[PDB]
Amino acid sequence: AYAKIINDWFRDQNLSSECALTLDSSNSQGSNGSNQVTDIQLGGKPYIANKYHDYFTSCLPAPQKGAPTTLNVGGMAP
Amino acid sequence: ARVHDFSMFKGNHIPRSKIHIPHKTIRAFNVGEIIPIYQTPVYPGEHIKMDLTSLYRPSTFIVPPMDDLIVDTYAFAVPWRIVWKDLEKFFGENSDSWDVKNAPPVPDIVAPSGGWDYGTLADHFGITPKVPGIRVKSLRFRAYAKIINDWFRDQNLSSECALTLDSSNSQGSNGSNQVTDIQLGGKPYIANKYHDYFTSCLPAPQKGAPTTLNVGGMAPDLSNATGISISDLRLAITYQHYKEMDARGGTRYVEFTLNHFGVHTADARLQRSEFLGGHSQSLLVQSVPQTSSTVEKMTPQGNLAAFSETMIQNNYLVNKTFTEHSYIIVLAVVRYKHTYQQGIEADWFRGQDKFDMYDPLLANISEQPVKNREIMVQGNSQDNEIFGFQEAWADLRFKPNSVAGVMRSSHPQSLDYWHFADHYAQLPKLSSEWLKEDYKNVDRTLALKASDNTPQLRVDFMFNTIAEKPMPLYSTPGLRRI
Amino acid sequence: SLLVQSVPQTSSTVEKMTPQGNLAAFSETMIQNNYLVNKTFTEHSYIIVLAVVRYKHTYQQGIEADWFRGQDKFDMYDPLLANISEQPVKNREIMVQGNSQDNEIFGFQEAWADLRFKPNSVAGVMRSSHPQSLDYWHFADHYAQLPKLSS
Amino acid sequence: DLRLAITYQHYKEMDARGGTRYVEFTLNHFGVHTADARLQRSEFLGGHSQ
Amino acid sequence: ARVHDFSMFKGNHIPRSKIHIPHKTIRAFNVGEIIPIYQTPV
Amino acid sequence: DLSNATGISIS
Amino acid sequence: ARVHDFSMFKGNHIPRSKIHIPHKTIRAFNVGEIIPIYQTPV
Amino acid sequence: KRHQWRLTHSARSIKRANIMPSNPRGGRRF
Amino acid sequence: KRHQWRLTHSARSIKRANIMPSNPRGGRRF
Repeated sequence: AYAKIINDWFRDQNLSSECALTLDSSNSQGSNGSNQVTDIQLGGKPYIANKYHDYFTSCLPAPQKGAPTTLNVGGMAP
Repeated sequence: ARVHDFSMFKGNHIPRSKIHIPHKTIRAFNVGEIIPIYQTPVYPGEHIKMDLTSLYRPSTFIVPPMDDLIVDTYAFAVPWRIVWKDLEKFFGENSDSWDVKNAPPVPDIVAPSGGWDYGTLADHFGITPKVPGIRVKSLRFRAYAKIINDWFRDQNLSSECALTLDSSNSQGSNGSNQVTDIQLGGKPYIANKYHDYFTSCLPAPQKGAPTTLNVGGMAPDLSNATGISISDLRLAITYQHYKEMDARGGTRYVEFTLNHFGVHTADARLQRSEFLGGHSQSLLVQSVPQTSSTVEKMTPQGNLAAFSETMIQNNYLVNKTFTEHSYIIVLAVVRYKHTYQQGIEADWFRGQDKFDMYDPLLANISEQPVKNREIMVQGNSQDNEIFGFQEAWADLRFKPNSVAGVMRSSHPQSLDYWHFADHYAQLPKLSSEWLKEDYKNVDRTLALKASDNTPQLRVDFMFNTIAEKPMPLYSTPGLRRI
Repeated sequence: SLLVQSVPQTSSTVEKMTPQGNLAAFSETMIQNNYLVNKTFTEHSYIIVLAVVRYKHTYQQGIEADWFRGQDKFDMYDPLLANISEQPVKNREIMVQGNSQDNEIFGFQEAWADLRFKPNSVAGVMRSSHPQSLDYWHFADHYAQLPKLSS
Repeated sequence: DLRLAITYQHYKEMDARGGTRYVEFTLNHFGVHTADARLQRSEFLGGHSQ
Repeated sequence: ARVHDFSMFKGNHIPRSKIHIPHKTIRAFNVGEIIPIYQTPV
Repeated sequence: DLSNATGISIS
Repeated sequence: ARVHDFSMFKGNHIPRSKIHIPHKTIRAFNVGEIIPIYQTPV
Repeated sequence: KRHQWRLTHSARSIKRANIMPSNPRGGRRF
Repeated sequence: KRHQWRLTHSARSIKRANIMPSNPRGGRRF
């Protein structure tokens, strides 16, 4: 449930992947690790909040989310 | 006191318009089949307003029947998300960072060999039958099965229709299997017959194993052996109360919450298809006298036949707004109330001693068995064996509908073409197959039988929808922004 | 529109015949046109009055375009793709043959028009291709070959 | 082909600004608030900042 | 016009009460850590 | 036949 | 009673404005001649 | 009081109704 | 409410109308 709340609210979806969340009925193995992805559901070190939105914290990886859109160029010659 | 924290751009401005969409479809099918008569995609934010007009023409009757046919029509909303697990990945929700790389396409279903047959689910969804080699997106076939599982299935006598949530393609089927073939577009699902005395029976007095008090088998005259505590007795009694509550009310999680905690939980929270609206109406039967002269070996002048013509109006069948990608499915089924000619009512067997007779003190005892002799009496050892279970003393609250005399089916010269009453070749068992509606009882009353491959019903459906959609009034090429 | 009066069968059921209670129909309609022409004429001319009888159409051999969407998210409607160019109506929508002609173009319609329209249809024994067919109940089209958009 | 390309760029830019979670997709593309419980997200109850 | 169609028993009667539950916990942690300070089954 | 040659972005 | 029959898109919106156009021309001719002194496309 | 239509076929009459989700004996089924 | 004429053949009704010149998609045709 803790990891679920991080994924729904606290994760930044642009710079990181989501915490591992298992939905199955199998048992799990606890962890002391500080890994912010795999160890959250295992009860390890707490998740670290992202710093508040400002000029630099609001930057994005690319001008769009996807590949940049271009107009086609054919390379054929007789 | 105030600083700059990022906020929403409010986004673009989304166009909106109202659209009148008329639709007309003509169908033919039999009694008991649950037939999709409508489907539409719904994009987020649409408000749908739907009226339906139906015209039912059953096959002509030999005589005007002393029985009724009833139409039920149903509307549902199925989100694409509860049918397919990759819907969010499809619109770009990523487990990893930034954009999604490989998003699977919407899954396909492939036609059977030679195509789908006539009268299958694919046929009424609007897939053209007998056209091999075609493939189609499968999410609406999945949506159909989902509605059966959430609403129309009897959870006690049958398993649920197979429903795949994955992105893999599927292979269409012409089969009549009521479990595996529903999502494959095969023969339609057959509705269960209405609740009555016999259709309401259950497999056991509780849902679970019967609760007992412990008995040890140890021997060294036997030393020790202990006993049972009042505390172990209280546990056992609560376990029996628990399983009996589960039997009465149903064990679906939407049903569990209402029976155990007294709480209504929303269907959309629980990922169930949403019920929109529905209507129920019987059909009209117009009797026709015979004005031709009496001819030898014919019916006499004055004989009565019948035809049936009924116009049903459904206003506000759907009124609502949609917050996510979804399908609207509208369903229709024709059923009748049942009458029983082969059994004997349970009160004819009471009187072994005074405890067989009703008393207020025996008002709260456990569910009691309904004997086979009540549904079908064979005069053999199976009569006193159990058909199913009903609440205690329920036969004093019910009097099943009956037939007597030449009217009943077993008579060598039988009048049973006047009614729909059941007829059994063997002793019925409480099961999934017996609980389904039966088109053959209506079929012996018809001048042209469905066993001769004449459909029992010919219906004309007219749909009028007002759709307020997030589209421009007319879509004219050229863009506002560059 | 024209009126249709249904007639029950009051003769007895005869073997290899329609049963007592069968419905046939006849059609008898009286239409009144007042003020069909009201005007004055400034030159030599002819008045011609014309009449034509037509019906609305229903389509049993195609599959609606939405059953083919979902290659990727840009097949699905979006408000951003509201003002794009006219899009092709595929042959599979008017008649589906299960061959290469299905994805070829029948004609062009405004973008996303299938979301504004639901063509009238027929299913089951009602449709014409069935060996024992009820299509004498309706006017729906039947095509021997793939229709072309043409005169 | 030019109109298609321009709409693809508008689409991906809208996804970058607003976020691509399905709760976020529905608000940016269709202007619609969809409930968290419908979408199987944990529900926000309350909060304070000081 | 009316016939017997099965319906809900309305079930049992469920008890209900109001309960005041106090709780106190003492914690130590650093800046930036998202720390669960409470949990309950509902 | 000419390889590469890229194109022009919407930007 | 109502069904969908295609109709006009109403087309685009056409701009409109008022324009003052002065014009001056100087001519010389004889009596009886029919002389075009102005022309414009409309 | 006596004369009636060509519409009489049975002693029992059935009334039209709006359908609502309900919880009958043994769970929901329509 | 129930009984009606020998005049019912379809679910859809069509309303009589005066014809006017119009400009549908693709030009005028009647």
